[PDB]
Amino acid sequence: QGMFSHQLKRLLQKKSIHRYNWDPLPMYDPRKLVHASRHMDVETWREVPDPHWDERSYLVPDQMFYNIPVPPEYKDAYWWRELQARRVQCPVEWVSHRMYNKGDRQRYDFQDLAFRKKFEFSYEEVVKNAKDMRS
Amino acid sequence: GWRTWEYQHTRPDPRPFPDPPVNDYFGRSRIWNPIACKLGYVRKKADEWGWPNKPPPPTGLRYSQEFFPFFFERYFPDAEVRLLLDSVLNNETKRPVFQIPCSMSKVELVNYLKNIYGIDNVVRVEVRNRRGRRYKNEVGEIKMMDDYKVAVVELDTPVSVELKQ
Amino acid sequence: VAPWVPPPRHDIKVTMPPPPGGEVGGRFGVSQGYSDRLARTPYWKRMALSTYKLRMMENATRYPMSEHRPGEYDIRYLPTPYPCTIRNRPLLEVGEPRQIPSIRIP
Amino acid sequence: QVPMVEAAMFEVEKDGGFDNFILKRSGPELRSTYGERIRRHILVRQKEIQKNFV
Amino acid sequence: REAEQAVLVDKRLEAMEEHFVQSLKQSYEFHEPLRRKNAEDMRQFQTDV
Amino acid sequence: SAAAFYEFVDNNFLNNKRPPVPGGSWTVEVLRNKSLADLQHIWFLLLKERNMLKSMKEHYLRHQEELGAMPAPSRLKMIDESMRNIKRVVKERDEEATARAVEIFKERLKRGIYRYPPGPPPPPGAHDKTSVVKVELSCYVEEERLRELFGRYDV
Amino acid sequence: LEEETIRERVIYQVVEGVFRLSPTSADRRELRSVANIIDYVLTHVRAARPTDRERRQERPITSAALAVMQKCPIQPQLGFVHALPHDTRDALLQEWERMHHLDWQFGKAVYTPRSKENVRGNLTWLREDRHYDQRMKFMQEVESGEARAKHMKLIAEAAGN
Amino acid sequence: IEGPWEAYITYDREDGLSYAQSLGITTIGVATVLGLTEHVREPQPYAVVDPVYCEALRRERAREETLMKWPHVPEWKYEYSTYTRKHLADIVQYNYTNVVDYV
Amino acid sequence: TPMMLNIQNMMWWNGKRNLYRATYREKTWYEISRTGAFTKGRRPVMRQKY
Amino acid sequence: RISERAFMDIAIGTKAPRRIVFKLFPRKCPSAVKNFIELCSGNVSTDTYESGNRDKLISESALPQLTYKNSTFHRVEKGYLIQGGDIVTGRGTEQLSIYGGTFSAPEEVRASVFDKPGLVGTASSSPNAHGSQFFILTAKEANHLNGTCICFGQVADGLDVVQEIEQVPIDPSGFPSLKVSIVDCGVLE
Amino acid sequence: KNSWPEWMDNGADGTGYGIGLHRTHPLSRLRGNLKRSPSHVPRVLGMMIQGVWHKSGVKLYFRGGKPPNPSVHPYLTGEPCPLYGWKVTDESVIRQFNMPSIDGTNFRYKPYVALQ
Repeated sequence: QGMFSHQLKRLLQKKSIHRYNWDPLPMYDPRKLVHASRHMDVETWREVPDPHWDERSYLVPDQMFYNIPVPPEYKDAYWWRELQARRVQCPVEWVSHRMYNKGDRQRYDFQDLAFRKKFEFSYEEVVKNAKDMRS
Repeated sequence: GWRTWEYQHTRPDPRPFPDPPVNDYFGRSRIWNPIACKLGYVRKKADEWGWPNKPPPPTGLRYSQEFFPFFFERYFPDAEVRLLLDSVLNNETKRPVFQIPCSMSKVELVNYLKNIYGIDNVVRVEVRNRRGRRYKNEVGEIKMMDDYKVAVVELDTPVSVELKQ
Repeated sequence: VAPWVPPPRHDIKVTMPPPPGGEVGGRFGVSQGYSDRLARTPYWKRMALSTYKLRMMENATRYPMSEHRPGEYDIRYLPTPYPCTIRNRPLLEVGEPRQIPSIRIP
Repeated sequence: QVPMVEAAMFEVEKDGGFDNFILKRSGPELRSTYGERIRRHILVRQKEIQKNFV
Repeated sequence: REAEQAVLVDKRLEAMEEHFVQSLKQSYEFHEPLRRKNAEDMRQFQTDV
Repeated sequence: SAAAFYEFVDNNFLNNKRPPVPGGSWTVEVLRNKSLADLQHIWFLLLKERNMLKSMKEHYLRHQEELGAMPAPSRLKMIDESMRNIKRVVKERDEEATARAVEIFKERLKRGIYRYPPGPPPPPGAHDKTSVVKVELSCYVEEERLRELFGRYDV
Repeated sequence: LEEETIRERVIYQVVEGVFRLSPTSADRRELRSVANIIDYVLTHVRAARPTDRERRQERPITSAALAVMQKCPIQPQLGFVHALPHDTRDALLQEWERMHHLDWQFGKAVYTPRSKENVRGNLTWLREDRHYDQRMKFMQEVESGEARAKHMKLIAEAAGN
Repeated sequence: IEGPWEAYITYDREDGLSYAQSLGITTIGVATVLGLTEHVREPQPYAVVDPVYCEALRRERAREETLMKWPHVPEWKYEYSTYTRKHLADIVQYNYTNVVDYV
Repeated sequence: TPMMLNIQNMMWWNGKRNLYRATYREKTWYEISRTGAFTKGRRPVMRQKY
Repeated sequence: RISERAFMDIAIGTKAPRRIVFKLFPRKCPSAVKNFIELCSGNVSTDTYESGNRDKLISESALPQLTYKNSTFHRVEKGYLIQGGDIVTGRGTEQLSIYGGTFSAPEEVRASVFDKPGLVGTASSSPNAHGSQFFILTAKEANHLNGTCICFGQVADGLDVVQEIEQVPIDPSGFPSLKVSIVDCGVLE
Repeated sequence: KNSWPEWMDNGADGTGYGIGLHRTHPLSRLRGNLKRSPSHVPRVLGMMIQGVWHKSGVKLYFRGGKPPNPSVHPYLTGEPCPLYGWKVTDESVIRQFNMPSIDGTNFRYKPYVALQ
């Protein structure tokens, strides 16, 4: 009944900043794996640079690190993180209008829950192409 | 079940309908909403480094004292220290009174006075925050000045002002 | 937030788009694959990079079977983009009682 | 030891080994955290086998 | 502009380089033990051989 | 000090004379030509003026019924405009310097001069042990064919 | 729980005369038990034992052996230890699990490095052995020069086609 | 047109050019080699391959991308206009002052 | 189970949705059901006329 | 300026300390040369006194000392170069200087150029940052370092010693197999 | 457990000296207890509304009518210590308003600009 509660109702009704934090991988560390499957030059006791290893490197995503190269042998333990990185990075309920309306059902890529719009010719380019084809 | 096929696929407004987050209260006991919304972050980014048009500054520059907000707050300080005229207009008082932003501390105020107005004879300062004065215009709109902090300073020697009648 | 968005799983083609994500990866639900790189690349540039022989090679599609999962119909032709369940049906039917003898193995 | 199904046991017998079954099954195809843990252990052990042979 | 621009650029570059070297320090602190373990394992492999 | 405290007061107010309007205010067209030290000095002058004006405004609000309304109210607006223009000029210079520093930093990064712990890094060529052969082909071929033709028969 | 009176003398007559150690105040306070004293002696002698670094320093590798090992066509790929899972749990819970059979019950397994391993029935060993055999055949072909001739023939027929 | 393509082959050893020259690849089944040469590459510093340096660069890039992307706010939506549409009485009440009448 | 109980859980009806369904459905059940547009009953299949 | 040369006696393991000589260039690198000369001198006239030390309760000896002596060559290569001079630690993780931090000299950095073998310069993690850590480079080309570090001097006598230090093996940890320590450092006019 | 020190929750002394909400400068090495996360909003909101009822019979950080605004509090600069009082640690937090040195053009300048 007090002004404190009167304010609190709407103050708590307020929304809060949201961020999609990927689940960590305490047991599996791509940063630690970076050194896996590497030869060691003994004259300096240091990892030997390996262009073949770099080419084979499977790039695991991460929010703190833009990429993490891991040898393709152990990539199978990061499948869930790959889906999390590929998805829309927000609750679907916030973008489900794309699924609901027909135009976006054809104009958006819904693979792995992504909601990134596909390429779409502008009206000027559409008219140019039609006129070039004479139709 | 019910006859759901008869209804258009829209969302009924919930009962009760939630009130807007905007704090319509402007009294003494007004509080600051601790909840942070993404609009605040967006506005801060846009103000700091013109997001999204301009590329983001590097993390080192952002976290260093050379980042524009900190650099400006240091070199070109923006702090208003008002003086209660009636306190010293014609009354000789050993303890004048100032109004300062709530951010400033007693030490910060002392440094401000020492390095700007050259008031180096400060003994002590009593600080008390106050809500911005509330008033209603002719239409009744509840306006409210910004909150301030009354700082009662003490000086070694009395100071006064003279106003010719 | 994803600072780096992984590209399509199997996008070796220079002109044709990648297969549907479920065919190669592990997430189904879409029958048409997409690649932003290919979509944004101008048609003239893609044709320049490709050659008629290469174009025909990359156009050749195995139908109705799948190229990546041998011995299974591709999901892009099924009534739903999910894989056919006839071959990978569960071991025991809903009403089938468990009567499996002591099988012997080599 | 790991919880499994009769179909899983039959598929292991088909593949001719628990390690072979795990390696053949991919991440998304093998929906088991226990499966992933044993897969990592098996891969590390296989690399150890190769190192010992070298 | 030349003098003031140069001074500001120098200070900002100083700050950026300091932060980058601190980041390198953190990454090295994490990674060096892994390389040490690899080298120790290589030497143990030689001894076992 | 008495003068320091009068610094918070307008002399014409004490003398009972009407405070004349100041006229114009600082503009970006002049602040750009002004130097950083001059910018700081004028900023502090404007800060002092704003403090005095705010004190007078508070006094007039407190004694509104008797004193009335504060004369020459446009001084606050002019001081705010001058401060905003100074901040605009400073921000322009700061962002120019930031862009220059960022491009220099990127150029440094591409060379990889930095290293921890402190010390020069190894020479570029020591770690690299690969070669790149450019082949001019009259007609397009496939990378698989090129690899099978150019593979190292001893590998 | 050995009494202090008999303890003092037993420790003085055995540890000093046999092992020549010197426990501290808290060490002696915790040494009430025969098990505790024997464990302390075992730990101290284990620490006194020569270290792996010291052993390697006194018996380093020789240039000829290093050259032969480098010339060997096969070299190992280390870093596999970095891939096994790292569980962050309670120490007492982990001790309970390892002591009981839980250490293997649910996707768990202990790692112990091995120098020599059993080959009978080891599919990994058999496949790597066949890989090495075919590598040796390839090396023999290269030495005989058959690989060079085959590559030349392939290039010639590709050019002709 | 069938313009002259350029193929870059990266040999893991330093004998790539000599090996290519020794190979008698005068022509391919349908294509003919117009020349073999060594691609001049700017000497790559050890930083490009150092895992520490690479991780630091990737972390900086990740921070840049996060700052540039998150939080995500749409560039426009009809809800903006719907919420910002106020009535004349509300406008007057919100932003009326005695200055208008005095002026 | 809600589907077993025949509970009408729809986002536009009560703001709920069953957790065992798929968030995205490429073609609705009616589109799947219509077979004449999916099989070769009478519809032509190759529009190109060379 | 008067003390234009510096020398150090460095031993490997338990071998006889070998002598080296440095020729400095105060004109081109004033701050770096001054710092190096002060470090080599390592003069501490404040001798231990029980009563005063107890009264102040300040362990000046515990505080790190700006003396090259007792330091080590934490990092060393075979043909590229070697590093050393880390006084606070023998690992090279962090550096200290008489000025009280990481001094900077943009003019010196810009003027620096490495086109000679068997020279010395300041080892740092960034151009502006600098410290007591020095590096002696034997390679004849260091153009990738020319604009990074500062050449505050050159080696005049200690070439065989540097070559032997480079030839010293490297342990699996990374540090030299034999602790290449500093026995004493002195100046000369 | 918690990122901020203990004295911000239970004072260093027996009088609950340091308990309250403390806002820390973004460049300050110190850490405060002013968090805006969904998990932390309840406790900070409770402190703002009704303060902390210390077991000494006295309330800390709120014992009146006007609630404090932790978003405008002066930046935290140190920590308590029963010997001296408040030991200042992060001195850079404190702002000193150092004016530029006097000069000819400086003293010739005036806050306003004349009109042509």
